Amino acid sequence: SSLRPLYMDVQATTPLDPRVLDAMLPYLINYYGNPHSRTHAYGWESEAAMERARQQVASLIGADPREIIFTSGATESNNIAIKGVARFYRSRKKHLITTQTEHKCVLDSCRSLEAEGFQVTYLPVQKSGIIDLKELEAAIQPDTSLVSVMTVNNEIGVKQPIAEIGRICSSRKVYFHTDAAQAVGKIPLDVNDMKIDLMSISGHKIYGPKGVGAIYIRRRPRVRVEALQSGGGQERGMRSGTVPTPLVVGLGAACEVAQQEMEYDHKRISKLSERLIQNIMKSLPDVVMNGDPKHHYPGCINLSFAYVEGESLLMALKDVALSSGSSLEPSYVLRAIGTDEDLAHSSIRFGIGRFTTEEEVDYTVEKCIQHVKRLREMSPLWEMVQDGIDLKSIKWTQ
Amino acid sequence: SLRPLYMDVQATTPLDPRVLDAMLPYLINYYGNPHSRTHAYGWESEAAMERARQQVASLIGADPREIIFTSGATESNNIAIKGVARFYRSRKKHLITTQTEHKCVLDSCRSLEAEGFQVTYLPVQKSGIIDLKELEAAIQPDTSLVSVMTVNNEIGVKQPIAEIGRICSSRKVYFHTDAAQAVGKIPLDVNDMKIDLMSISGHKIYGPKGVGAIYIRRRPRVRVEALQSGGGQERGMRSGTVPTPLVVGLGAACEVAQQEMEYDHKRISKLSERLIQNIMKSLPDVVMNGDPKHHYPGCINLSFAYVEGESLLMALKDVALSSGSALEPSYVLRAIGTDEDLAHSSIRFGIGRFTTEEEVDYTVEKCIQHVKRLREMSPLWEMVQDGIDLKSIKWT
Amino acid sequence: SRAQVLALYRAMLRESKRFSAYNYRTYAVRRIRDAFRENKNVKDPVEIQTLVNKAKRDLGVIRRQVHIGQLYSTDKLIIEN
Amino acid sequence: SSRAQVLALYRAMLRESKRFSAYNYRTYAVRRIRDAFRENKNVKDPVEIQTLVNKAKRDLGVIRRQVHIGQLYSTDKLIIEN
Amino acid sequence: EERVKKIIGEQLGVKQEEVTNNASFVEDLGADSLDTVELVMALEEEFDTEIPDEEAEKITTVQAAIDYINGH
Amino acid sequence: IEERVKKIIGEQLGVKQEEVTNNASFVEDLGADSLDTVELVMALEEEFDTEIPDEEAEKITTVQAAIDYIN
Amino acid sequence: LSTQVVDHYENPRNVGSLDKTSKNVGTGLVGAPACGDVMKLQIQVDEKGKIVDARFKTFGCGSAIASSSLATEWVKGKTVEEALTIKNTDIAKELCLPPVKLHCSILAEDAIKAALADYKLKQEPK
Amino acid sequence: VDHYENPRNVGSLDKTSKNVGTGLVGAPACGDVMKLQIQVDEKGKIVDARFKTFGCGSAIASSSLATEWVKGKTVEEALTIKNTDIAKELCLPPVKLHCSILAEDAIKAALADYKLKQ
Ligand SMILES: *P(=O)(O)OCC(C)(C)[C@@H](O)C(=O)NCCC(=O)NCCSC(=O)CCCCCCCCCCC
Ligand SMILES: *P(=O)(O)OCC(C)(C)[C@@H](O)C(=O)NCCC(=O)NCCSC(=O)CCCCCCCCCCC
Ligand SMILES: *Cc1c(COP(=O)(O)O)cnc(C)c1O
Ligand SMILES: *Cc1c(COP(=O)(O)O)cnc(C)c1O
Repeated sequence: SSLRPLYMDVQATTPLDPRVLDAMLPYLINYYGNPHSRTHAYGWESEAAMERARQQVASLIGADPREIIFTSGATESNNIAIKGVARFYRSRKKHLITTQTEHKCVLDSCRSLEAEGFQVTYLPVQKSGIIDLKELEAAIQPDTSLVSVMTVNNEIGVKQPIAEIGRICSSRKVYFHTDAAQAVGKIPLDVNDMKIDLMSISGHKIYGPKGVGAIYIRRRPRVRVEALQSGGGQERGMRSGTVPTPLVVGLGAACEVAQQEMEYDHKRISKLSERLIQNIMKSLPDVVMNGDPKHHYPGCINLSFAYVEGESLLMALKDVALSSGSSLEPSYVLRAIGTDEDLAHSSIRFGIGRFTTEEEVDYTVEKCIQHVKRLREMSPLWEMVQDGIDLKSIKWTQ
Repeated sequence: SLRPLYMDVQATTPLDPRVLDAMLPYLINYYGNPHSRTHAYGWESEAAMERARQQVASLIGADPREIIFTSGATESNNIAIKGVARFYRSRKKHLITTQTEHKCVLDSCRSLEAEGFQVTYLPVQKSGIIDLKELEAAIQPDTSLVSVMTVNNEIGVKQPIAEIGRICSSRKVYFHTDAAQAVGKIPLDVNDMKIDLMSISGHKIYGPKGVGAIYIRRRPRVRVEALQSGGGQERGMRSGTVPTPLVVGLGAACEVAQQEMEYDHKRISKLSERLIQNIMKSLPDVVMNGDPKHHYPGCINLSFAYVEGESLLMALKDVALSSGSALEPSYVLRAIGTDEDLAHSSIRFGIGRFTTEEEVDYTVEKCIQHVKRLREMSPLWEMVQDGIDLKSIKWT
Repeated sequence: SRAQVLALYRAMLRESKRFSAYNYRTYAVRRIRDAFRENKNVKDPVEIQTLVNKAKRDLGVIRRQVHIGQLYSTDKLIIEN
Repeated sequence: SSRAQVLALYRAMLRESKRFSAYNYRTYAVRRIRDAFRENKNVKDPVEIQTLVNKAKRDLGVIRRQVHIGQLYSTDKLIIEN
Repeated sequence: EERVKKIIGEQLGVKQEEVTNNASFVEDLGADSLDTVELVMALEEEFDTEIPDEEAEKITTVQAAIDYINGH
Repeated sequence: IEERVKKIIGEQLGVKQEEVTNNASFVEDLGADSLDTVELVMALEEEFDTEIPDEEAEKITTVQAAIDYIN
Repeated sequence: LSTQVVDHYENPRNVGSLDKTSKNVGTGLVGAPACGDVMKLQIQVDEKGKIVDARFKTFGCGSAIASSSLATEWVKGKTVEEALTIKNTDIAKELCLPPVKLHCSILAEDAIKAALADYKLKQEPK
Repeated sequence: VDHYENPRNVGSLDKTSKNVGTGLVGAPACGDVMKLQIQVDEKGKIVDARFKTFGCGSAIASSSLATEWVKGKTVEEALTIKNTDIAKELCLPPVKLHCSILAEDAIKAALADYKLKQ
C-alpha cells in the first residue's frame, strides 16, 4: 500500500529480462527432468536445453562450449579459479597476483590461501582506479601460478586493460583469470583476443536468474584446475552436483539477449550516464567522479558529493534505490584509489541499466540537487570551507 | 508424440504449483538483492529470505538461526563433511560413514583421505541397514564426524537415525545426516534425533533446482570451516548472493511438505503396496532390494532375474525409470551382497506426491509384458528353465 | 456459512479441472475431494472459517497456476489416449 | 509489398506491450519496438525482411505470455507514476 | 436419450435399476451434498452445458435433471 | 472540448497547432510515415478510451477523418 | 530509522549558527570528518544563566542529525547546570537507536558539554 | 537400434545335430552373454542362425544383425566377420562398442563348435 522507489542499483543485481523468464518457465512447469537422467526423455530434453545454454554462453564470450562450466554464481566461480589453480600447482608454485580493488570473494579466497601458506601480492591501483602494467610485470615471479584482475569494477565501473594483461601473462607463461561478472553482456569479450585462461560469469548481473553462474576454463592450451565440490563428476568433474536446468537455461537466454542488445544498450546507457553526470555537475559544485572517465563503463557511476554524508543523502533519496559502495567499515576500493578520508563517506553509486528510463534519470537528478543543497545548508563542513576555514583544522577529536 | 509417465522422483521432482506461485513474485517484481541494506528492493527480498528460513526450520524442528542456504544437498554435504573435518583437524582426523552413502559424501571423504584423514566405511547388512554395534565399535578417540543418510536414494531404506544420535552424543562425536531423500517424506526432529548437521535438497521435495540448505546445530555449538570464501553472507558459513527466488521456493516447499506429509505418506504407501504386490503375483524371480520393514515406500528397487537393466529400461519407452546397471554397477546393490549376475537386473520405481494409480497400473502392465518377452530372448532363462544350473558354467 | 462452503467446493473443483498438466490436474482434483470430505464433520465455527479461508487462498493459487500451465503447455501423456 | 503484415504486426506488438503492469518492462518494450522498426525500415532484401518478421512474431508471443504473467503477480506502481 | 441413468449410475455408485425418475439424490440415492455438486459438474461435462446455481440448486431428482437437459 | 484531436496529433507528430487544419493529411501535409500513423491511431484509442477496428482505422488518413470517427 | 529519527531528519529544528564572537555564545565543535560524524552545536546564555537560543550543523547520517536536532531542542530553556545532565542514553532512548547507531548520541552529548565548556571559558576574568 | 525389439533370428537350434554350432560367449558378471546358434549346409554354407542374448539393447542389436549377416555366408566368409564392421553398421559409440567384440567372439565360438562338431 505505497508507491515503490525507482531502481538505480543495477550493479548489486538486475531484474529478470522477460525473455529470460519466458525461456525458463517451461522447465519450471513441464520439462522438470534431471539433466543427468540418461535413461528417459525427461532427462534427454533437459540435457539438450543445458548444452544449448552452454553454447549460448560460449557464443557470448568467444569460447568453445566445452570450456563452460555451470556454477551457482560468480562467487563459486572465483573460488574455483583461484583456489583451483592455487591448490593444483601447490607442489611447485605458491604465489598469486591480484589487485586491491577486486571483489570480496577474490580477496577472501586469497586470504584463505595465505592462511594455508600461499604468498599473495595485491597490486595497488592508480588514483584513476587502473593498475600499473609495469608493477604487474615486476610482480610476476618464477613460482607465480595465477594472475587475477577484474574486467569491470563493481564500485566505480573502471575498465582494466584486460588485453595487455593477457599479453604479459602469456609471454610470462602465467595463468590469467578475470572476474567479468560486471562486464559480460555489457562490453565485448573475446577470450582468445584477450588471452584469458579463466573467467567468472554471474547470471543475475546480466538480467538472468539469481543462483546461477558460469566459469570459463580454457581448454585450447589446457588449463589445469583442482575441483572444490566433490561429488559424482558432473560438469566434467569440475563441479559435481545436479545442474539446475531452469537456472542454466535462464543464463543462456540472458547471454544470448545480451549478445544481441549489447550495442544498443551501450549507446543509450551511455547517453543516460552523460545526462545524469552532466546535469548533476552543472548544478552542484564539489562533486567529483571516482574513476578514470576514459576507461569506464557508463552503467556504474560513483560520485563524491563534498561535505555531505553518504547515509544522510541516501535517506533524503528515499524514493530512489541506491547504494554507497559496501559490514561496518568504509569502502576499501575508495581507499585503494586514495580518495580523501573525508570524501569516503560522501560518495554514492548510480547504476544505469537496460530498463532505466530518462524520466528516472531526471527525477534522481532533481532529488539529488535538491537534497545535496539542503544537506549542505545543514553541513558544518560546507560552512567552514565557504567561511575560509581550511579542512586542515585539527579541531577534531573523540 | 505423447510424453511418457514420470516414475523417477528420487532423481528429481516436479515443482508443486504452490511453490512456483510462491516464487514468481520474486522472479518478476521483487528482484532486490537480499544483501542490499539501503532500499526497499532489498528489505522485501531479505524479508522473504528470513521467512523461508523459518519455514525450513519449522519443518525440521530447528532454530531459524541454524539454517544455512546452499546451492543444493551436494554443497551441503561438502560443507558438513569437509567443514567439520577441516575445523577440528588439530585434534581429530578420523571419520565414520557407510558404503551406501550418496556419491558426494563418499567423494568428499575420498578427498579428505587425500588430505591425510582416515575414513571408515561401514558395510551394511544384506537388508541395507547398518549394524549399530559395528558403529560404536568403529568410533576411535580421534573420531570427529559420523555421517549416515536418513533414507537411501537407491533402495529407500531408513537408517536408525535416533539411535545413532544417542551413540554419537554419548561418545562426543558430531552426527551429520544426509536427509535429502527424507525431508518432507518422513518425520524429522533434530533435537529428538540429536542431530548436529543435516543436508537438505530443494528439488527432492517438489522445490526448485539449484537450492539447498544445511542445518548446523548451535545449542552445543558445532564449528565448521567455510568452504566458499567471500563477503560473509550466511553468517560467514556460505558467502555469495543468497538467491531469493530459490530460497523462497525452498521455504514454501518445506511448509507444503510439513502440511501434506501424512497424506502423501498414506497414499504413497497404498500405491507402493499395489505396485509390488501386483508385480510379484505375475512374475517369478523378482526380488525386492531393501529390508521391507525399514523402508520408505517412495523408493522401490527390484531385481528382475535374467534380464539386463538397460534392455528393460529401453523396452519401457513409455515410462521414465532408472536402474543400476553398467560405466560401473550400482555400488549400493553390491554393498548389500546382491548376486553379481542380478546387479544388472534391477530398476528403481519412484512413487511421488503426484503419481496416480493409473500410472502405477500402466507401469505394472508394460513391465510384466517386456520382462516376459526379454525373458523369452534371454539365454539364462533358457539355461535355468532347461535344468542347467547357472552356478557352475564356465564363462568368457 | 454452508452455502459459501458449497459454492467454494464447486469453484475449486471446476477450476482444478482446467490444469493442462495431467499430474497437477489429478492431484488438485483428488486433494480437494479428500480435503473437503475429511473436514466434513467439523463443528467448530472458528475451525470452519479458517479452513474456508485457506481454501480461498488455494483457489487463487489454482487459478494463477492453471493459467500459467495453459500459457506454457506441452503434449499429453501416453496414458491420456 | 509486405507493408500490410509489417504494419499490422507493429500495431499488435505496441498495443500488447502497452499492457505491461511493471513500469520498466512496459517502457522498455515500447521504446525497443519503436527503435527497432524505425531502424530496419530501409531493408530491401525480402529474405532479411521475413527473418526480422518471424523473430518479431516470436517476440510477440513472448510479450503476450510475459504481460499476462506480470498481471497475475502485479505490485504497486513507482513513485514516478504519480 | 436419458443416458443420465448412466452418469448417475456411475456417479453415486448405484445400479441403473435404482434410477427411478421419482427418486431424490439425497433421500433415495443416498448421496451427500458434495457428491451432488460433483454430480451436476459431471452432467455439465457429459452434456457440455453450464447450470447457474439458481437453476442448478433445483436439480434434486432424476426427472429434474433429465427435464432440465431436455429444455435449456 | 472535442476537437482535442488537434492536441493528440499535435503532440504525436510534433507539429504546431497552426498546422493541424481539419483538412490536413497525416502523411502528405503533417509529414508522417505509416509507423507514425499506427502510433497515432493507437494514441486516439488511448485518449478517448475507445477501440478502432482495423477496418475503419485504415480509413483514418486525415484530421477530419478522426474527428468524424469519434463523433 | 525510527519514526522520530525520521521527523528530526529533513524536518529539523534549529538548523543554523550563531555569532562565535559573543562572550554569550558557546560553540562546541566535536567530531572528525574521517570518522564520519562532525557536530557543531552553539548556544546563547541569558544574564540569568538560561539558554535562550541554540543552533546546530552536523555532517553525518540521519541518526546523528536526529541526535543533534533533538539535542538543541532539549537544551533550550534550561540552565547551564541543568544542561550538563543530558546523558546520551536519554537521547538514544528518546530516539530508539540500534546498537550500531549509538555513537551518534555520544557525539551529541560530547557536543553539549563542549559548547558549555566554551561559554564558561569565555566568562572568566583577564 | 532397429534390431532391438525388432530382432532377426531370435531363438535356438538343436545342439544334438553334428551339423549345428552353438556358441555361448560372455558372462553375466560382465553384463552381456550372447548365445548364437547356426545350421551348416551340406555345401558348408550357413543355412539358419538364431540368438539369445542377456545384455543391453546394443548387445541385442549386435546379435540380431550378427545372425542376419552370418545367414548366407560360407564358413570361410564368417571367419572374416570382424566386430568393427558391426560397430560401423550400427554406429555404436566407444563405451557400447564392446558388444561388437562379444558379437565377434560369438561367431567364432559357434564355428569352433561346428569345426569341432564335424
Ligand atoms: P452437504 O450435504 O450439506 O454437506 C455439509 C457440508 C460438508 C457441505 C458442510 O455443511 C459441513 O458439514 N461443513 C463442516 C466443515 C466444513 O464445512 N469444511 C469446509 C472447508 S474444509 C477444506 O476445504 C480444506 C481446504 C482444502 C484445500 C484444497 C487444497 C488443494 C490445493 C491444490 C493446489 C495445486
Ligand atoms: P509506411 O511508411 O507506409 O511503411 C511501413 C513499412 C516499414 C512496412 C515500410 O515503410 C517499409 O519500410 N517496408 C520495407 C521494410 C520493412 O519491411 N521493415 C520491416 C522491419 S521488421 C522488424 O524490425 C522486427 C523487429 C522486432 C523488434 C521487437 C523488439 C522486441 C522487444 C521485446 C521486449 C521484451
Ligand atoms: C555480484 C558479484 C558477484 C556475485 O556473484 P553471485 O552469482 O551472486 O555469487 C561476484 N563477483 C562480482 C564482481 C559481482 O559484482
Ligand atoms: C538428489 C540428491 C542430492 C543432490 O542435491 P543437489 O541440490 O543436486 O546437490 C544430494 N544428495 C542426495 C542423497 C540426493 O538424493
